[PDB]
Amino acid sequence: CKPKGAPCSPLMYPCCTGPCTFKENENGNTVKRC
Repeated sequence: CKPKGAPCSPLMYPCCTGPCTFKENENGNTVKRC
């Protein structure tokens, strides 16, 4: 799994944090990206 601070992907990279956030920099920026 991707921990917070690590780059997740919307579909194919489940996070060990809540939702896969800021995964794509085009959505804003890749801050925690998980």
